[PDB]
Amino acid sequence: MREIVHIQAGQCGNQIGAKFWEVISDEHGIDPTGTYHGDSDLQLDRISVYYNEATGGKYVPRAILVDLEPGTMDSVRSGPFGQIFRPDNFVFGQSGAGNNWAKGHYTEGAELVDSVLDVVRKEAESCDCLQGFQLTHSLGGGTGSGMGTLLISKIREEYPDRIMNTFSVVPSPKVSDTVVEPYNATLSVHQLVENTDETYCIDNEALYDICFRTLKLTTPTYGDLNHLVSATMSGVTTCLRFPGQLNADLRKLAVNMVPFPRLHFFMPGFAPLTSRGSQQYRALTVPELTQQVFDAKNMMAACDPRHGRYLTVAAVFRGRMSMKEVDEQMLNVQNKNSSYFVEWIPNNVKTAVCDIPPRGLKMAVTFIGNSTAIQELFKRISEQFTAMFRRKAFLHWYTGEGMDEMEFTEAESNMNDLVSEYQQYQ
Amino acid sequence: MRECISIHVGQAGVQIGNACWELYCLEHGIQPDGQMPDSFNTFFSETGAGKHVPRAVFVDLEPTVIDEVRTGTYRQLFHPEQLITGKEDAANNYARGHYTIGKEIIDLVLDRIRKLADQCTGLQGFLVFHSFGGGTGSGFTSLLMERLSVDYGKKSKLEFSIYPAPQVSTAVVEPYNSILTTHTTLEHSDCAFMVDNEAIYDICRRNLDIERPTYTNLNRLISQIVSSITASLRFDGALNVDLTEFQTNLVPYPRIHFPLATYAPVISAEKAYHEQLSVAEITNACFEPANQMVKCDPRHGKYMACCLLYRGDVVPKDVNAAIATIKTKRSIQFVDWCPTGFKVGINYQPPTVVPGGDLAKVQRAVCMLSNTTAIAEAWARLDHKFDLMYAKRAFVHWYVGEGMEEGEFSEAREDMAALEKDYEEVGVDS
Ligand SMILES: CC(=O)O[C@H]1C(=O)[C@@]2(C)[C@H]([C@H](OC(=O)c3ccccc3)[C@]3(O)C[C@H](OC(=O)[C@H](O)[C@@H](NC(=O)c4ccccc4)c4ccccc4)C(C)=C1C3(C)C)[C@]1(OC(C)=O)CO[C@@H]1C[C@@H]2O
Ligand SMILES: Nc1nc2c(ncn2[C@@H]2O[C@H](COP(=O)(O)CP(=O)(O)OP(=O)(O)O)[C@@H](O)[C@H]2O)c(=O)[nH]1
Ligand SMILES: Nc1nc2c(ncn2[C@@H]2O[C@H](COP(=O)(O)OP(=O)(O)OP(=O)(O)O)[C@@H](O)[C@H]2O)c(=O)[nH]1
Ligand SMILES: [Mg+2]
Ligand SMILES: [Mg+2]
Repeated sequence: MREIVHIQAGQCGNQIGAKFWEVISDEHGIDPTGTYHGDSDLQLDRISVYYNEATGGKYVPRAILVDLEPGTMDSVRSGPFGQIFRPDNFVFGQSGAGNNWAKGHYTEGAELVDSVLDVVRKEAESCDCLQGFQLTHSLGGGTGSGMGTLLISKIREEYPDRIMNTFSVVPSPKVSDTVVEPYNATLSVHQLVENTDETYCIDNEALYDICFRTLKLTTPTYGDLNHLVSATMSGVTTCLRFPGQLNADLRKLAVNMVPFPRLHFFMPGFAPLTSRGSQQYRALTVPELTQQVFDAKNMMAACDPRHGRYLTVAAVFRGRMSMKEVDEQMLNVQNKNSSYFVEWIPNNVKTAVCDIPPRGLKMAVTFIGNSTAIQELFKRISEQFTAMFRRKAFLHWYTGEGMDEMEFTEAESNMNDLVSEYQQYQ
Repeated sequence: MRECISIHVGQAGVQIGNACWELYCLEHGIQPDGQMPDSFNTFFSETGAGKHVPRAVFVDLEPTVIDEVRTGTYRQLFHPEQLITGKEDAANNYARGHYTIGKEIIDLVLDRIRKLADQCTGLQGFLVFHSFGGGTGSGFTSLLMERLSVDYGKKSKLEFSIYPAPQVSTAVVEPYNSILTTHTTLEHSDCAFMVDNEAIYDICRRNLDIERPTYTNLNRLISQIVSSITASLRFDGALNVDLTEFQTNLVPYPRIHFPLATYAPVISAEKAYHEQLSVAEITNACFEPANQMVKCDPRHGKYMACCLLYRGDVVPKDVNAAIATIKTKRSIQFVDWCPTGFKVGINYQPPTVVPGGDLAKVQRAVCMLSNTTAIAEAWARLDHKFDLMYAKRAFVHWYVGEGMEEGEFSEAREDMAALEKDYEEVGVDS
């Protein structure tokens, strides 16, 4: 039944997911224990994609919850929806990655990697025929990158023919919260290119501007910065869980939007995004939503869509609509803004319509556009990398865990070649 | 897990720790007997029932001050295996405290540590408190950190040394204690501190506004600096900075490991009602020259990497807004090739202060620990004070018969000479 198994590697990944499993449950009527209390039967027709029915009339999350420290686990258990998780899944050490890449990739997680890898093989057999690997992590610390890159290259050994979904928050120049953020990127460039099929790129920078301005809100906490990413990841997986007129599931999106073996970095998008005040001053319809979708200030990756082209956008509509109204709005924008799209690919839009909206609206959407403006986000990290390596600064925390000079020379050429492909085909 | 040990070598180290353990028993709800009428596994170990003992091995070579602990209110938390007592001290001599007298009793402290070290499984690090002007904490520790480093491999070690001022200094041969302790500063401790006696006396009368600053108020302020590194082990938070996470952000090079602390809000008892002590202010308070624990100005020396460690009612949105303003500043300048120099942790607890203390009950706090380039000019104040006493060969005759020789004195000068020279090398851009 096209199942999806879920890994969360790192504190941000363990907190994006802890609300992602909160938002995905009230779609399906899951109580805080694990039983069904929903209303529509269309929930239970495909409930078995994120769930295993355990006996007694209960359900469990197919989720494998990875840290190297017990501190984040305690927040997971004692927080919202802790009890629903299966207590065999919490595979975690006691040491700590220390915000080192090589400690989560050569030293500490490297002797816990198999004890992760056999809770997923148990979850690989509660399913009829799986397809989904949701990995939620960072590019900021140790458990996000080094524990979240060795782990993908092990799942590729078992499954050379599934689809991989990273959800990778990126480092920004404005909000730079640690000191070695440029070292937790270029090392993880090397194996999120050639071993993942899609890679959503979310930033901490642009995700505050949505909270101050578009939502008109004064206190952006992380439980709101996550709670936007939760409602994007609750949107791409809608065709696996609900019927719709023009349906498009996870491979069907990923075959239309990815024209090349490497250019598969996406940015999300979500509409409506209104305050508690500007509710009554808005009238929900397809031109209401589609114009907000294509805004320059509704891209969570902190880049300007005006500074580049899109190659292949796609929108995933939800709610009872009419097709021509959705067809003509997508017809409108390729006519209106034909300079901002690629000239050698016709019909850039792949519509997807689901008959079920998010809970308690009239409609909603989810935007994903494989733009060219991603070429700027890596230059904001490639030049932060360029200074710190040129002095060979901070090199003694990495040579002391097994790394080498050679691992830093080749990794720049990998991030060199990536921006060398958006620009060559823009 | 996550446990670490305290060693209080010297009269400086004990009386600092005499309030550092006053503070922690206050924090966790622990009466001085050991009773707690969760968190405390960083410094404690619960034994039996209703008893908590610390990781407190107090080492001394003279029985005066330790007997005060054994008759003070904190005699019951500690148990009489712990308190190593000597007979007759170094008395501000090196080669007594290292080569001669401490050779007797240092076997008694190591086999007291390992009956306390192999009881915890979550060994984090060491907190060796001493000075650079004692005779106990001067060169006896230079023997002791060449014992635990042989035993414990590459574990983290943190020394918190009191450092001599140019003007206010209360001994004579203090330009001889500091040059010889450098060989166990670059080699047997990976996060080595400097705190001045001068620079805190300016704070007790201008920020706290008290006319008589003595040692029991010079030191209660250092207890709050130690209590903020360990808010991330002992407590949770939105962002947490573990004590091995701390050093990888902070320390940029294999030998430069000299941060300097500071703290805010250091304000008076009745100046609180009017000051609007906000997140944009107390972050801005960490860059005034009148909030330095070391007598040096933050302006003539450029920063390299600070590590903001907050505590209290702080959300992370405005820490970005407070650090946005400080990056727009032009006099607060960084070395250019470290384009981000910011690391932020947050505790959820309120920072607390001692009843009968001198500080004000606030609801936010910040403890910056910056690595910078200005503090190498807090060494030329003391290389000069050494430069003339050996020039006339003064005070040599107390060391020759006690073990110390001449040829190391010319040799331990390059131990400091290259060390000032290397901040000149990595402070300049290109
Ligand atoms: C009276 C009314 O219509 O209220 C709306 C509303 O005012 C607005 C402003 C909502 C509101 O959303 C937020 O303010 C919000 C806060 C944190 C993070 C993101 C959003 C709403 O809270 C959110 C809520 O969303 C849902 O009910 C969806 O099913 C949504 N659910 C959750 O995110 C969720 C929240 C808590 C607990 C469990 C689930 C969802 C979206 C996608 C996939 C699955 C679920 C809605 C429509 C409303 C309120 C209540 C005010 C908006 O968001 C959503 C997700 O719909 C923000 O912009 C939209 C437009 C809505 O009109
Ligand atoms: N949007 C969100 N960003 C977050 C959240 N938690 C942390 N972060 C951001 O992620 C970065 C910190 O990453 P982490 O705590 O995930 C590092 P991790 O725990 O994976 O490994 P360690 O190095 O072992 O700590 C930094 O940019 C934070 O500001 C969250 O809930 N939402
Ligand atoms: N901040 C602070 N400094 C102190 C304190 N007690 C002593 N000092 C300083 O420490 C230095 C003197 O060293 P002591 O610690 O007394 O000497 P010692 O380590 O006991 O060595 P000997 O007595 O010579 O064996 C001087 O610079 C004093 O100002 C204290 O409680 N607080
Ligand atoms: Mg972590
Ligand atoms: Mg003494």
